[PDB]
Amino acid sequence: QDVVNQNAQALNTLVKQLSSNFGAISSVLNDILSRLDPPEAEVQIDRLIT
Amino acid sequence: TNGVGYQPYRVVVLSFELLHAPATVCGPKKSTNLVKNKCVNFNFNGLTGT
Repeated sequence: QDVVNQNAQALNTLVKQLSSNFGAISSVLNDILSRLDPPEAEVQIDRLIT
Repeated sequence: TNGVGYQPYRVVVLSFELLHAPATVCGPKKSTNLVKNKCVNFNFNGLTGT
């Protein structure tokens, strides 16, 4: 049961990570794409990617 | 008589928050018929996604 639980936990952490801003003004790519244009979005995109 | 920098400016500001609930303040994007069971783009009240 240990190993199964461990993998479950790891994957859950991994996926949950997605919903964090990391200092970007959002947590959704398509969002920033909608409300922002390249010369100013690229920085938020970079933050998120890192 | 003073400079333009010393002339009064009629100034405004548009504060508006984002992404809580389906609002009632947004643009003239024209709705269209719904269709199901085909993975397609969408935009519901602002919420995008595929």
